[PDB]
Amino acid sequence: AQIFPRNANLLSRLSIFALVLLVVEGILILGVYFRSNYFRQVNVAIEQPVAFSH
Amino acid sequence: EAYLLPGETYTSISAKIGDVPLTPPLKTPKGWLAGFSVAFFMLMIFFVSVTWLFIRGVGIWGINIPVGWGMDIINFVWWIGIGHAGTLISAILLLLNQGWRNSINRFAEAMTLFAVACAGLYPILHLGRPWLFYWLIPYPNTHGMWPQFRSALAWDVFAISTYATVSLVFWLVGLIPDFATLRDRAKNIWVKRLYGIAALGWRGSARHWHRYEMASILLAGLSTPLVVSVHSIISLDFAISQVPGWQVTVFPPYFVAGAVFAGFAMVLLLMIPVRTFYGFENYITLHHLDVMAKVMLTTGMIVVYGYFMEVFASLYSGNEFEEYLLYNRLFGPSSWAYWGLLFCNAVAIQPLWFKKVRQNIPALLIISLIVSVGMWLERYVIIVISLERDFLPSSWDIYIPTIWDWSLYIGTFGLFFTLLFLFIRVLPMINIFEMRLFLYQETEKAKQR
Amino acid sequence: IPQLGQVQMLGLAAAVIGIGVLAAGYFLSPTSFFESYIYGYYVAMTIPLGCLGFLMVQHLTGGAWGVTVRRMLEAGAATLPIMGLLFIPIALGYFDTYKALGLEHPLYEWANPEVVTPGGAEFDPIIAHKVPWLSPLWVTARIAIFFIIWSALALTLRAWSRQQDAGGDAKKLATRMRRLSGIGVALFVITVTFFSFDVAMSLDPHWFSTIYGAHYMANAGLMTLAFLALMMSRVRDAALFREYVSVKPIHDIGKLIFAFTVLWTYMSYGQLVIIWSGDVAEFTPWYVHRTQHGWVFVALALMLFAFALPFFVLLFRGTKRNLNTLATIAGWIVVMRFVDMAWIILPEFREHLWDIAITDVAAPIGLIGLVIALFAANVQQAPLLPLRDPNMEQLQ
Amino acid sequence: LSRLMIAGLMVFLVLSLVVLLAGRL
Amino acid sequence: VYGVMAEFPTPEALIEATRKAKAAGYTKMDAFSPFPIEEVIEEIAHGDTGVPRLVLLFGLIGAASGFILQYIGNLVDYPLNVGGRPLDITNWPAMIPITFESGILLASFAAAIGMIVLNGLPSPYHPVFNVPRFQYASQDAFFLCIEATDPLFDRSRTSQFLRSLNPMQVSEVAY
Amino acid sequence: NCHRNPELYVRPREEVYNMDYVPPSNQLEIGRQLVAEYGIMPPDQLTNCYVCHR
Amino acid sequence: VKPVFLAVTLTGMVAFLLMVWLFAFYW
Amino acid sequence: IAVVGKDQVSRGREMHWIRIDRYFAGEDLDNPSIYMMPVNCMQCEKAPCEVVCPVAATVHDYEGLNNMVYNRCVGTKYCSNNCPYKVRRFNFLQYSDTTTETFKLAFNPDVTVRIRGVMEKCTYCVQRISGARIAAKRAAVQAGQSS
Ligand code: HEC
Ligand code: HEC
Ligand code: SF4
Ligand code: F3S
Repeated sequence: AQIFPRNANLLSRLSIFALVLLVVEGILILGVYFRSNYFRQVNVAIEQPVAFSH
Repeated sequence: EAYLLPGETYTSISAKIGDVPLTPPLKTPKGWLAGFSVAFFMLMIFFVSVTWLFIRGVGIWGINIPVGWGMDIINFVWWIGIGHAGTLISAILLLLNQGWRNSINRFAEAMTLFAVACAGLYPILHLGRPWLFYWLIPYPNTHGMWPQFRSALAWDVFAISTYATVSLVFWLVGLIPDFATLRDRAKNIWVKRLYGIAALGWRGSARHWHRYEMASILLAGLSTPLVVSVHSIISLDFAISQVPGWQVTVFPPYFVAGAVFAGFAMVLLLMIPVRTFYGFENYITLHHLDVMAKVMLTTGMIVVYGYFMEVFASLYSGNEFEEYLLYNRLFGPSSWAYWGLLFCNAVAIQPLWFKKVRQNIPALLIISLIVSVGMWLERYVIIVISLERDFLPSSWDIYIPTIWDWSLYIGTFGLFFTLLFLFIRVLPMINIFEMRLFLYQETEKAKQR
Repeated sequence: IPQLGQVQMLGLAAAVIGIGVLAAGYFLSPTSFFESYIYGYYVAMTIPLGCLGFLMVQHLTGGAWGVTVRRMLEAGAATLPIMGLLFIPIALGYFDTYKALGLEHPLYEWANPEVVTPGGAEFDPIIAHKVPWLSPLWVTARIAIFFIIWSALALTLRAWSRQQDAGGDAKKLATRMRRLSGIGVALFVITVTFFSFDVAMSLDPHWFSTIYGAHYMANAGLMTLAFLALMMSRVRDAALFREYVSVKPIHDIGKLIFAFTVLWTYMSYGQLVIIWSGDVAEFTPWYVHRTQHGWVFVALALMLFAFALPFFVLLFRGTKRNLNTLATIAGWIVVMRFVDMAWIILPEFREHLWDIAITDVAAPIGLIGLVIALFAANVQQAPLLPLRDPNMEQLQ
Repeated sequence: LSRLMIAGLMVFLVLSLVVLLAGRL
Repeated sequence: VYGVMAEFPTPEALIEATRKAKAAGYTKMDAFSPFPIEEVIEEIAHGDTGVPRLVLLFGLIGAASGFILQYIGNLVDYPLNVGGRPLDITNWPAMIPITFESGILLASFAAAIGMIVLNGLPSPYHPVFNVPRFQYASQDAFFLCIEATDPLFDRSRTSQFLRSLNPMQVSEVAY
Repeated sequence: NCHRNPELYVRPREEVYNMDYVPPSNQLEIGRQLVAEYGIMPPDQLTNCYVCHR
Repeated sequence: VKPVFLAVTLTGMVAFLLMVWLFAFYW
Repeated sequence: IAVVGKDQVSRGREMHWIRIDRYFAGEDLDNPSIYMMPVNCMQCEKAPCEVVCPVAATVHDYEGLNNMVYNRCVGTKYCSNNCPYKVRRFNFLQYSDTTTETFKLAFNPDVTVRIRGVMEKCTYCVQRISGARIAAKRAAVQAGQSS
């Protein structure tokens, strides 16, 4: 009550919670990128110079 | 002698330790600016050294095929050993109920965190493929590969990580009450709310000090075997190998004693100017320096005991390789480091036995400097000399360090001192609530006569 | 005081029983007598040496636990000269007294003329390489010099502690003992390390360990700490403890027992992992014999009964504050310490768990009984807790 | 408060399911 | 409405004042001091902190997790033979360090986080701070407060009881 | 995955053609028999590093 | 209080399912 | 195997998987008997170089061979300090040629060309062992023997 509003007690705890979620989301995004079909070029029909149809 | 001399008051401790921080930026003393300028210059030397090491490679050092570990490991063991004494002061003395840890635990622990931060770069810098350091960490990968966990470098990764994290959370727990005292004296509104969220709104009260004291007791009781096991693992990395000079069974305690030896030397070297510059002669008295030099002398004697055990082992066994190890140390091409070892950490530590020398400040500064040089020479003798001449005589060569690993050394000194100068500028360098509690305890003791 | 007399009578009865069955085993077999007497001397030496070391350590760093058992540490350390006379039988073994007393071959390998002399029938170059150092004259001289140092330190400290009860306790008789303990600590570390090298490690001249000896100091420290906790529980109502001793010294000694238990486990594991991972053939035969012919079961029992069980029990704030519970744990620790020394010394002789004879159990009890009897006589000689001591204020 | 924490959880669950779908897109 | 304040000047006065209360029967009272008094602490907060049980639980989990990770990783999932070292439980050497370090980490984290959570420490705002001289509470200026949650709920009598005790200043702390 | 558990993916030598061929319902029994008949080595060797990397 | 303990519990298992999916049955 | 300069050999960074050692021994030492001895990887069944690499880049093979995998080495250089015979060579810098086209044409396509920061040692010419094993397995299944 000296230098802080009343809502800060809730915000501070919520901020710590939000921080943990953001950290977990960061690792998640990292792993999804290194296993995606764009990074590994999976299910991507690479265009050939002569357009050969198997 | 007494550990707290004058008739200090709780407000005397609060104002005297709080006046070092919270000083307006335009009122910063010129000595801090000169020291920070020197530390920043050496930090730029560090940046140039690391940049060139990344661009060219670890081949810029003097490491070769026989000596695959040079100063990139010596400076690592030296730095990681510097923080053992501060961890002992901030944790072991808390369990021992020693009253001379109240005025130096904050600065010492800060030295541990900064020394661990400096030592944490060599395991990445010396890698040769540094960006793959995370392969030593058990992480989910697209391959299915695990670290070996039977090598000592895997133990080393887990040890440094645990040591750094536990020392950081213990330091922050100890800083919380000082954060509260700072946000109570911060005056300015935006200097407040910064220490306020750092103090987490401490509101120093009962039902809170009880859990604080018990958690601090548990944390110190846990961090004591932590730092012991850390330096024991930094000893195991050489002791696990088959190198004649490296497979020595007394390495774990010898390394622990040597770490706290060099740590007390660095702490005395860095706390004497801190004591004599700020008006802290009432808190860091001469009895502090006396007992610290006594602990340093005891650890140095344990190191000399380790020297004798190595010599007895070389003379006791009939192995050609232990005998040649002793001969290569005594009269080899690198015998200069062994002679400097024997002069520094064995002859120069003897004057600490007496009382007049133990109460002299310049003698303590010179002895601490000589001890630090001898500790670097001891790590050199253990690693380089033993690695130069192995079992096959054809695989013998000499190790000559280059300029870049030296540049990394001075650079690590600059980063260490930059972090220390920032710490003494922002945060209080002496734990305040522990000092006023010590004053209250001395008042109660004088009441009971 | 009456409890101390009962302990003295029990120690005398255990000593005379052990000596009697030891003499019976000697008449049945003269060699096995000396083989067990070495182990008994090694295990009984831990109480006086650990008492002297802890006395000098608590003098350097004064505390409440140090003032609580200062007189008990002095009484335990004052038994060292009698222990030196008890070394005479072992010295007779490795001297020319063999071929008499029933010893066909000398008690130690480095004392057999067929081994250390070049051109002998059993010449071993590794053992003979140490022929000037490992000699009966040199070993006896080193042992006698160590005993002169130990007896001089213990008797001088005890004499100064007795004089402290007369006058001048603040200016002198407290700083003098501190400085003597300061130099004595380094002296005691060197002497005990080489004593452990000479008596026990020299049984197999093919193997050496640098950490060894320091393992012996931590082992002797744990034994004398559990012994102090037992004797504190015995004399807890001597009208001197009741008025000057609280639960804080008992809690500190319990914490010291816990710290020395994890310290001993840390040293033993350190030696094991260093020898295990580096599979050098010059250090492997030691851990081969201790893991063979059933000796592995002894090591596993030490791993659990002497580490995990004490570590978890003493982890709690209780069981160390209560003197009764701490004494019960100390008794289990003492029993385990006996087995640990058996695991280190007995394999060299018996080479089988079943080959362990009755004398291997007789000698430890027979010699510790004499140690307890002399300790009880020395503690009844003088009053406990030196009232005239500047550190006595730490008990308030 | 549990309401805000559950709300922040449902947001993290939605964001992650979108990221997981974008990986196998 | 939250409570009343005392602002006792010396630490010994806070001890005596807290002992004057409780005897009166006032409960749910807390005392604020710059340093742990160790005398007020035993009067109003005697019992288990709750930190130890968290440390032991997480520490044993940490040690078990480290041993399980090593055994599964190198002796089950991918059984690599390295230097002829055993792939059985006979590889129990070289599994102690990782296990020990993992247990210490979890136990230490639990103690620090537990002290914060158990105390409800993340509280930047508290009604107590509204009292003007509580800014000086960190520099001397010891305090004592009786909350409205006290069953007595005396209000003015509580202020008068605090006035009977010797206060530098009595204040009515509000939300 | 195949090197450690080849019973699930082995086929009875109709690989060049029979793109329409699909694993039979009793693939485990047929797979174990095919591994024994063709002498597919156990996972101890097939998981070695030098089988692939050199 | 008890509500937020349940909230930080559901948050934890949510993350585990998320993470376990990515590092196991994802590819 | 790459070719380093004279400057890199002066610092003891020659890359050779096999070496011959002469030892000039005997009386006089001015008319000495010369003893030539070839040394490569001994392929130790209990290889001390494998119990020290934290990333498991050096393991043992089913056939008793010592597998040294380049793409896993992080370069701790500990695998060499524990080698009693010192038969492991490290790419302290970038030694393999990249720009010259003719040198790229000389490389053997069955062996990876090492980059900076990895270790090398004698592999019993594993490319020939793998080729013979594959040929033996293929000849065994084509005849229906599973031998
Ligand atoms: C024996 C224990 C090993 C070791 C030490 C490594 N492998 Fe493998 N590997 C195989 C394939 C097809 C790849 C390509 C992966 C991809 O493209 O995503 C790999 C890759 C690796 C790596 C990663 C290299 C890098 O990221 O730079 C590593 C570190 C590695 N390997 C080491 C194939 C196999 C295989 C099946 C035939 C087996 C068995 C191994 N590898 C074994 C090992
Ligand atoms: C299942 C469809 C498989 C996939 C996916 C991969 N491999 Fe394999 N491999 C498979 C079989 C049935 C065999 C025969 C085993 C035997 O003992 O005959 C193999 C074997 C190999 C070999 C040769 C074995 C040897 O001893 O030299 C190699 C070199 C090999 N496999 C490599 C390899 C690589 C690199 C793969 C990923 C791209 C891979 N295989 C996948 C079945 C299957
Ligand atoms: S690299 Fe050295 S230690 Fe390893 S297998 Fe080859 S010779 Fe043996
Ligand atoms: S230590 Fe290992 S990481 Fe490479 S340098 Fe040796 S194979």
